[PDB]
Amino acid sequence: GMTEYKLVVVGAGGVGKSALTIQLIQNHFVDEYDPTIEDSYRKQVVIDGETSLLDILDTAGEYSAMRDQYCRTGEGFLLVFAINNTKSFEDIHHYREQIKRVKDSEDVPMVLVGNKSDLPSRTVDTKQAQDLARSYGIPFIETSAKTRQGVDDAFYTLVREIRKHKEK
Ligand SMILES: Nc1nc2c(ncn2[C@@H]2O[C@H](COP(=O)(O)OP(=O)(O)O)[C@@H](O)[C@H]2O)c(=O)[nH]1
Ligand SMILES: *SCCCNC(=O)c1cnn(-c2ccc(OC)cc2)c1C(F)(F)F
Ligand SMILES: [Mg+2]
Repeated sequence: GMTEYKLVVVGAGGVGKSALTIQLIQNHFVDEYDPTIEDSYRKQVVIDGETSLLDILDTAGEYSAMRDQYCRTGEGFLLVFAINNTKSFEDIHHYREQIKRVKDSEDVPMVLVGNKSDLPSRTVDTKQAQDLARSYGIPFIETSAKTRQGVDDAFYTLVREIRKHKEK
């Protein structure tokens, strides 16, 4: 059989939300994608042997109508920052707090994603990010949309978090 999952990719503009999404759906790094495009994209993958239809909202900086739909009904959220942009890391909590204010339950599947791991000019270190993730009770995954490192882990881990929540 199959299962469908509604995922929402959030975070500051310029962190690589579109690049991560396009790696997952098209299997390559697209380095120029209009920063203002906010849209949903469907992709079928196989996760732990199960056909999984992912319905992914890639959010822009600006806020489209779909955004409220997917905030309301979204089953899991990728909180994305870039490891070379401290401001994007500091923005994470605003997004997490808003998701929590919208939802009824406090147990909302989320993964913290630190993107652009290929760049040498790091300003947020993995210890800082793991400490934030631990304070939220969620996984931290380091990614490079450019090389694909960690990208599949980030999305598949989020699906696994959703599955755990659905079992309750
Ligand atoms: N080096 C590197 N550049 C990236 C990575 N992900 C995104 N970019 C670049 O970062 C900028 C913003 O990416 P984009 O996908 O448009 O971010 P969004 O605004 O979060 O959707 C673009 O210039 C991308 O080429 C990455 O993992 N590594
Ligand atoms: S699914 C819920 C998320 C959708 N996006 C927002 O709600 C949003 C848009 N802008 N912000 C935001 C950014 C920075 C800030 O302080 C510097 C406050 C708000 C958000 C929010 F973070 F609230 F989610
Ligand atoms: Mg984008």
